This record gives sequence, C-alpha cells and structure tokens, in this order.
Amino acid sequence: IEELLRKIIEDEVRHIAELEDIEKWL
Amino acid sequence: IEELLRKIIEDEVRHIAELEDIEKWL
Amino acid sequence: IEELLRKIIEDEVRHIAELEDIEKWL
Amino acid sequence: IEELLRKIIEDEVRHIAELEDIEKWL
Ligand SMILES: [Zn+2]
Repeated sequence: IEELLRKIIEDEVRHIAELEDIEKWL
Repeated sequence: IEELLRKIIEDEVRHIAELEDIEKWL
Repeated sequence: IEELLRKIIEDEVRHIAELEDIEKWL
Repeated sequence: IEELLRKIIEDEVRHIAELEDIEKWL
C-alpha cells in the first residue's frame, strides 16, 4: 500500500505541472 | 492539450481503481 | 484514513467529469 | 475552463497533502 500511495502521489504531482501548463497555454 | 488531458484522465481513472483497492484492503 | 480515501476518490471522480467536459468543449 | 482547471489543481494539491499524511500514518 505504501509504494502504491507513492505512485499515486507522483501522478498527482505530474498533474499539477500538466494542468498549470494547460492554464498557461490557454 | 487534448492528448494531454486524455493522459491525465487515464491517470485519474487508474487512481480510482488503486484507491478503491486500498479501501478494500484496509 | 478510510473516510479520507473516500473523499479523495469522490474528488477524482469529479475530475473525470470536469476533464472530459473540457475535452468536449476544446 | 481556466477557472475550472484552477479548481482541479487546488484539489490535486489537497490530495498530495492528504496522501502524504496517509503515508506517514501507515
Ligand atoms: Zn488526481
């Protein structure tokens, strides 16, 4: 479970970058 | 942007499965 | 923790709707 | 769309805190 949560956190972190980039580009 | 949003959606979908699994196991 | 995971899942579910809507509108 | 993306980012940010807290507690 701990390693799985780590993977989910890493995804959420990538989403912050990706969504902030979309915000900038729009 | 559309392909990027698709990738983010796919991640969020995986998170639903993963978090629901953690809920079941806990 | 179980109730907190439930709240996170609910958010992720809302994101799928919101991101799919953005996909449609773009 | 820009305001909606902002709301999603805010949720993802809360998830990082919440998931990191779960990691610490587990
Ligand atoms: Zn998310």
